Amino acid sequence: KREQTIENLYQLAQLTQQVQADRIEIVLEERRDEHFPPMSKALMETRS
DNA sequence: TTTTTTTTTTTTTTTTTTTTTTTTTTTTTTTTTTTTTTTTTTTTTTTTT
Repeated sequence: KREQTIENLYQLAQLTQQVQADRIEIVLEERRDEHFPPMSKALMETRS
């Protein structure tokens, strides 16, 4: 009588792999299109 | 006697770091109002003269 239980767990898993893909899309929107902010030639003297 | 190119003066503009002030939010704070236990007052009955 675990039919309900397991199929319902798969139904959460099925609607939630959608959430995983949604997070991946959130990344794609958030993917940088940019790099690490550069140095100012004085932070060069400071840290380098 | 003339011309060309480069190394020095100075001048202009931008970014990063570090200057101040105000507002919003959070913390300590007595007055007023509300809640509970209580010592004084009121009522009735029984017994005795």
